[PDB]
Amino acid sequence: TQEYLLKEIMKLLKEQIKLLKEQIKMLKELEKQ
Amino acid sequence: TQEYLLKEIMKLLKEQIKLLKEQIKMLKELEKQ
Amino acid sequence: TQEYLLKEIMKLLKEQIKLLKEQIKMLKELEKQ
Amino acid sequence: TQEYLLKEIMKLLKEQIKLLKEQIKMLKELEKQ
Amino acid sequence: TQEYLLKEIMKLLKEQIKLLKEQIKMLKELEKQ
Repeated sequence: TQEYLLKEIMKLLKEQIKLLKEQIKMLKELEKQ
Repeated sequence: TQEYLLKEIMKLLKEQIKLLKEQIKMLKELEKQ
Repeated sequence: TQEYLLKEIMKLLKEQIKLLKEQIKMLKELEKQ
Repeated sequence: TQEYLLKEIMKLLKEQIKLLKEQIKMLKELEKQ
Repeated sequence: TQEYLLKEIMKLLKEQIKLLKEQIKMLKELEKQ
């Protein structure tokens, strides 16, 4: 069960990484303005 | 208890993800401007 | 020890959440401008 | 080793906290402009 | 297996930190504007 949960945590962390990348992309758009 | 706590950690990560999404929404509002 | 450290981790994640909420509030201030 | 690795994870979380505080300071600088 | 997953989690956290640093770099660029 701990392995299962640690893998679930890894998925959540990956989701956060994806969101952070999206923020960066938005910041880039703001810089272009 | 360790499984229980890992599940509590997952809940917190989910909150953070929700908050990251809200940041993105706000950045999009800034970009409109 | 593991229970103790997982609870410490939960404390750090709650601090992060707090900070993310503060970031959202600052983005709303920028939006007002 | 489990204790050691959870402590390493805490160090990384603290580094994230430090960075989030830095972002907040920056947003405050943007708010002044 | 658990040690391996904790290490994989550490790699994700490091990646988040790298992204957070990129965000700060972008904010500094915005501050120059």
